[PDB]
Amino acid sequence: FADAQRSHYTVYPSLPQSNKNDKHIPFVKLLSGKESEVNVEKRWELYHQLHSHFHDQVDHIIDNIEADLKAEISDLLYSETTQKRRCFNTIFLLGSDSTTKIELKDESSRYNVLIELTPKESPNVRMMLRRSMYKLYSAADAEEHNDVSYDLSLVENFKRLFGKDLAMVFNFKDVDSINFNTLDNFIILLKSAFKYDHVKISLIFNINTNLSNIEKNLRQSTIRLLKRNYHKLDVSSNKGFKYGNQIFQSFLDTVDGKLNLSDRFVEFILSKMANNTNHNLQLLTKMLDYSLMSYFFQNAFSVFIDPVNVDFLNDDYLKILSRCPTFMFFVEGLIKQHAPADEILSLLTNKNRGLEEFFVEFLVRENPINGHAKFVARFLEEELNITNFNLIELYHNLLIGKLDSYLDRWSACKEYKDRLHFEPIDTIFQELFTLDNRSGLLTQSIFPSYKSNIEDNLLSWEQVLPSLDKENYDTLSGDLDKIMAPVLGQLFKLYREANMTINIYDFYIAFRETLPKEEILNFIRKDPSNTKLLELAETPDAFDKVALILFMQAIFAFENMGLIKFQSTKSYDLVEKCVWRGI
Amino acid sequence: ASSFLDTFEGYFDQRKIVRTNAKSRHTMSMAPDVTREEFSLVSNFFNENFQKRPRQKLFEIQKKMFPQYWFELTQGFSLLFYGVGSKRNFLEEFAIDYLSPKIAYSQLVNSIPCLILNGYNPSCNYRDVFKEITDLLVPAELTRSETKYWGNHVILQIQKMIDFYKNQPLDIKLILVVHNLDGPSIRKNTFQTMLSFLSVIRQIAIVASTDHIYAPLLWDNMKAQNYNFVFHDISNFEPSTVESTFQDVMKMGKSDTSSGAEGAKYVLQSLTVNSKKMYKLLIETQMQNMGNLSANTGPKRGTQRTGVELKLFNHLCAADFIASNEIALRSMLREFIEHKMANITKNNSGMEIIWVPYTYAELEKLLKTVLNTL
Amino acid sequence: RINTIKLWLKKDVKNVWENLVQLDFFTEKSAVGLRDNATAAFYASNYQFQGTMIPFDLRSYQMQIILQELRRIIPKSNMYYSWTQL
DNA sequence: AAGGGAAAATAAACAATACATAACAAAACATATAAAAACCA
DNA sequence: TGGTTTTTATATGTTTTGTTATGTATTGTTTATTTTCCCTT
Repeated sequence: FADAQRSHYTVYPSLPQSNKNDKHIPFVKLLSGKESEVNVEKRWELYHQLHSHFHDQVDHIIDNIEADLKAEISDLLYSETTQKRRCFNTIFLLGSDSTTKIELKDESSRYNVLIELTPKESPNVRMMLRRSMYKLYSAADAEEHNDVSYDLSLVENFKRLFGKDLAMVFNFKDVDSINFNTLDNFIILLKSAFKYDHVKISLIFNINTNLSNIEKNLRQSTIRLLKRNYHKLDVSSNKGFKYGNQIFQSFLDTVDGKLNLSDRFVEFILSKMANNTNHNLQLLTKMLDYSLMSYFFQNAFSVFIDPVNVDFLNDDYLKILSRCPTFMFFVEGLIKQHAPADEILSLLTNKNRGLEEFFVEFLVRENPINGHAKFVARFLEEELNITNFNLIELYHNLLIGKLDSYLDRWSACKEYKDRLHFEPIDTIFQELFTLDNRSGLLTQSIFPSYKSNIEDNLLSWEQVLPSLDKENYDTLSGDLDKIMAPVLGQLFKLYREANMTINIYDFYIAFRETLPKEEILNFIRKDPSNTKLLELAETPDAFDKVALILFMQAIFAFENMGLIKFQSTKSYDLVEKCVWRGI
Repeated sequence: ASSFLDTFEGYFDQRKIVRTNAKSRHTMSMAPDVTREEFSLVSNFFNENFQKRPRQKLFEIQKKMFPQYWFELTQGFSLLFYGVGSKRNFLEEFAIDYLSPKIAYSQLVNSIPCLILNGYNPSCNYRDVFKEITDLLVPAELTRSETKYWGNHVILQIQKMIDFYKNQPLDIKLILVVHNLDGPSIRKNTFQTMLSFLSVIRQIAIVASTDHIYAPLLWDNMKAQNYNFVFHDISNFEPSTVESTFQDVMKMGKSDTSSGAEGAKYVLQSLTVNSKKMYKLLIETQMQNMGNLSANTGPKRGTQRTGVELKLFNHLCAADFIASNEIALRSMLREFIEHKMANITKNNSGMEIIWVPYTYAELEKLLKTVLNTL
Repeated sequence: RINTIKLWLKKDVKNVWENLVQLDFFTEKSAVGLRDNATAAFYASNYQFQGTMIPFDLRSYQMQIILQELRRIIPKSNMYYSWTQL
């Protein structure tokens, strides 16, 4: 009984005695091992005070998106004094995630029960009622401080058993996932409680998508019941951009004066946040964190955003910052303006003091785009009463210089487009303190081309396995490794060049012609120890049997990856291909 | 053959009608008839000698990635590994040898418990996994107002566990390691819903892996939020000789993939002779009850009705001298229960039925190929 | 060929379509209305049928009263009587 | 520029497979009460 | 020992969930015939 053949076993692993060090942080020494340990632990705690200052405000923001939504739904749930008094007030929550709690009033000489129904809790109509009558009878004995049949006769006996009148509220959670035959028959069932003179029902529909999809599903006589008083409340994190603008402004407050945002990064943020419209704010936070995680892990100059560590500056730091492309443009500008060589030489590395004294000058500039974007977003808010705008693409067009070409769409900033005008200037050494994606890490870690990374490793495979030259002539198979592909990579190019339906036997022979016949049998004989394997190699049928064994574990590995269908069970001779590269 | 090879262009151009004369119908019977024991002989030689030296050097390259993954698990990211080849020996060497001692040192003694989870096993049950997690965390079990009228106690206790652990200190105290998160019994919706809500808990660190190429189709916007994976490509062209154990490779993968009886054939090969004589007696007695009750040749998978009860089974294996008493019977049964080759449950009268979860045709094939050779 | 007759819209015939369903002129396509006993009516309430889940205008229905019966009941003076025969 | 002629399309009869649901089983979830078993006293 | 409370064994009920069989609908397979434009002339 091996643990590899079990499901869900638990290892209590053995830890060594003490590894002599307080080195237990995941940051590594940069500059290929030239960075000191005190820089690594400083870059660790300067990360965590810049990471926690960002999430203390985002947790403050998220607690305001629910406290606003509890209060916005509660202004609208109460006080609509209808004079007809024989219907239910329906609240459609457009685009709402079903993760908002609803607080009802205390409001004595009245019971206010909240009854929440998920589509898993609604298989049919009697299960919607037996849970609804259990949830009100359990929540009325909780406030009370004999048994009842759980049906809608509990609603008529409610004053005759509890002394106070009722006000029950239904909160349907995933109404796009419930079937609408059951929800139609349950609203019609609740319609029978309008003869009791002491109850009022209130329905809340968390419609994630659309109201137009719901009214094509319900019957027409139910919509005429839902229309005596209904209220559409648009509930989204993406409405008016007002909560995405607060998290991105909270990010720019943390990195104000110490990190810059390249426009190649900001429009990546802007494009990936448009591909997910339901859950933006967790995905906005995920991209700003992983880029902030990426900066402090990869830059040795991450310790140079607080000024107290500038008095540390070293020689390998001086060899790596001078290849900044703005710094060469500055030396190019001193060539073209000032002829003599000595002041440029005092800038370069032959003056040991001057270059490190040159870098202490440019760390203290405010770099004022972070406050000016907050200045524009507040000024464009209260003057023009403009709500519907991204601060993210406002910050993106401000990095380029296309600010007034973005403001002309509202057609009311023509008297203010000259006072808000701002052309950004390229500060020196701003490539060393910036967030950018020119390597392609965020669209490989967070948003990978999943299947395209699978077929590229199958087809090419030279980017994956190391092609080494010295060590192979020592080992058992290095005469075979230069002439033979790995079998999943060899079979994939026979897979790729083939048609939809392929015979296994013709696909076996076409595989077998690719292999070297002499060196597979030379490799199968180069082990002298296995007598049972050398006995297979003496047979004339040795290459035809080794090729089939090696074929049909790769034709097996391509099925549970999902690349191959076995068409037409009872037959087992031909297969259909599932997956094409490039798609 | 075709002019285009890869795009939607290659999709539309390779799906042509082939004529009847153009079809070259060769049966796979025109092949070298390969014995199973020389299948294992040639495969274990190529998987242990063909490209070790590239795969060993590749594994030394991506071992330098281990502090970069550990920085991500301390920031609340679950962590999915994809690629071509077996990721199993990567995953349990990273999580046991590297990850678990170094979180424990960074929280200052004993290491973090590392519940690893073989999802290539088609018998992986989500209630047994959650039975294991509540033994490790010991959560406050669910009060009566929290059990909401036939609510699901597995899901409703995770939701109590999230609200508990949102106020606890941010310390990893469990590392659950899911091999093949898109495997056959674990790709189901109730298993993924469990592991997504369980991934919200920042005190436990998810380290998962996937083999299927349409694996991202398995998580919508809500499950990808709760997971919030960071994806890593580890292609290493490893053999997957342990994943090719629960699933017959001689049949090239048409062994139905969800039986679990082919993986039971591997378990019988290294047991005690007194533990195989018991399981043979258990199979033959249930095979009597399947041919009696069903009156049907077709494949129906064996359940509680066809099973032997436990006190009647003790009389059957005391006459054939397998078990001396009830306790020695129950001690050599439970090794089959932990591998789910036999199940014990009680009926509506109190009879404690023991039964084997396989179909009738898989039960007579298993009886002849490993058990009846003695 | 012909004062004029109003053509009701797609959104307005939906109410007319649902009344002919509940008056037993249209039935669901392969439908089992009432079951024999209490356990078969309980097994059907836990199953979630397909016609429930497909959209409204795509449900296949069938016909309680055929057109040859529908010509014989409608009087010869209706303006729709000429359309009770193909 | 014409034209051959093979790929592609159409149709129709037939066989093979998938699908929707009926019928049911079984496990999770739930309550009840007489007998054991602690347990104060 | 002696009453009282608490747990367990036995017994049945409820709701969700997963499996299988089957009649009907869909889809593939083969063969004859017609239209379309690529590749030689």
